Amino acid sequence: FVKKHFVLVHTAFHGAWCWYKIVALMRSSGHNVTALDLGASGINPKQALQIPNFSDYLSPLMEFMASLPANEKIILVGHALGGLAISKAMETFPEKISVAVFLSGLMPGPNIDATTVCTKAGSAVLGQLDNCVTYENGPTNPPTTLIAGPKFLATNVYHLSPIEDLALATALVRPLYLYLAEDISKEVVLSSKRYGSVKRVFIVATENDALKKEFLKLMIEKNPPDEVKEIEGSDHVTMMSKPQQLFTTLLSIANKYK
Amino acid sequence: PFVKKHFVLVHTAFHGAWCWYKIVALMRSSGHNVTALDLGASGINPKQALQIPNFSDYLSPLMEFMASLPANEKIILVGHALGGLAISKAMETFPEKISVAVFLSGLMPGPNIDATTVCTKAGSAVLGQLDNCVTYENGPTNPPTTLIAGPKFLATNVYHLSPIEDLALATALVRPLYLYLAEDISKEVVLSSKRYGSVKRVFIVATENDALKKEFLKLMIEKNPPDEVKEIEGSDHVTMMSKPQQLFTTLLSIANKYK
Ligand SMILES: CCCCCCCCC[C@H](O)CC(=O)OC
Ligand SMILES: CCCCCCCCCC(=O)O
Repeated sequence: FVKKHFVLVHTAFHGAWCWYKIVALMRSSGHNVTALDLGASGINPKQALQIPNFSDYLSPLMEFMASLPANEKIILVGHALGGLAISKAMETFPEKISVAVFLSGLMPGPNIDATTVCTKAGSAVLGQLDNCVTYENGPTNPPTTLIAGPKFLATNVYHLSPIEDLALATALVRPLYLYLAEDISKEVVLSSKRYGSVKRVFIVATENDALKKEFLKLMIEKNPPDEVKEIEGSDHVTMMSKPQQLFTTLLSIANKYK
Repeated sequence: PFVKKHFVLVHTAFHGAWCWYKIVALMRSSGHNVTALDLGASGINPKQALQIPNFSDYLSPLMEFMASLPANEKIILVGHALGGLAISKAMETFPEKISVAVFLSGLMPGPNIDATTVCTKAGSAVLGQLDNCVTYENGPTNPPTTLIAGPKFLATNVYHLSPIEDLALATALVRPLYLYLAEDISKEVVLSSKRYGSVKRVFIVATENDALKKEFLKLMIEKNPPDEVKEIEGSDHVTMMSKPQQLFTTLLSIANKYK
């Protein structure tokens, strides 16, 4: 038994809270775990309008990474949109990361742009079901924030999870600032010397959405990781629908890339 | 003979609407209406504790909700621990809108045992306990400003009979509580027999509560008698975590009895 430090980074609308099943399994197995709230997520004190720059969204992860002595290595796990956060962390602090894990994560590289993966990810959320946008920059400006609706969550995100986790999410999801493509492209710049030197595992976890699976496959083709793993029977929130399986998989990954 | 009901759930200190998630799912699945509220600077409420030094602002999300309720709609109002103060004020202001009020290990002040007596006693069971700590944002010459629940205190006194994942959830979500002045609470929560006292009232005891001692709960029940006292065995302080199904069936029963 070697004690390891997992750092968990959530997706859009979510927070540290969404990892609670995983955090519990990690803590009782004796491992260190940090689940972070990104900007204006979970109980982070910022509101979405206060973090209109993508660097502001990422700062809780970047501050945490900065506070790490270089000898204290981590397994860095990014879920969906959280892939962009972990990619930035990989570029800035490549030495501190044993292995980065992309859980159906946006995984841009040199051959597939950060703005490319974003526009595609956004198309599957913007205008879907009961999702709605706000216009705090006024009616003649692009929409400012996106709010995940309860039907969208039930149908597209939590559709294989226990009903109580849907209720939990409905009480906790927060708006996402609609970051500009230009902002993101400038912020998430990746090089093969820094980002590319970090060991990288992709976990494919999706069901009943073959187009989403194709998007994940495309990112894997354009930016080949060191290893691809699969979890069956997962909805969009694998930490909710397949917690034991995700835990086992992360431990296996951690043990392989010490 | 299904009758659709409206449950309104009010959390305790440090918590938010999120703590009721198991109960919310059970209620929504059976077709009942349920609102789980965040009080000021709780859960995902946008205020920070320091921004809300007045107890009125802590309570405002409930009071605004109560005011916006449609004509002739009655609610089952459920308050957990500190949430008891909030529902008591709601009972005094809008007695007509409440079918029955449920105090779940709740602070239950009355005309004979006022809000400040109850608060001072509650404070002693939380302040200084294990790894709980206070902040001094107004400097050392002023009273402490906020109270922060510690992970050890949560594990030992609050979540000890709950699934370990619920403790993990809590530690990622608990927020500071502003240390509201006794004088402020006294002015905000004043209860009369013809208003507060006219609302049907049930107290639910958690048998293994290690946050609020039974001697204090016995004092409140005697000096401010409810219409009924119910019991959930093997429950820690957070009944909605440790005994969710039992709490649910009890709430339905209460709702059916006083409808
Ligand atoms: C004087 C005003 C300060 C209010 C004192 C806090 C009382 C908290 C009541 C419970 O004993 C603690 C709890 O609910 O567990 C999370
Ligand atoms: C143009 C920037 C795109 C912002 C929208 C990102 C939504 C991603 C949601 C998700 O992957 O769970």
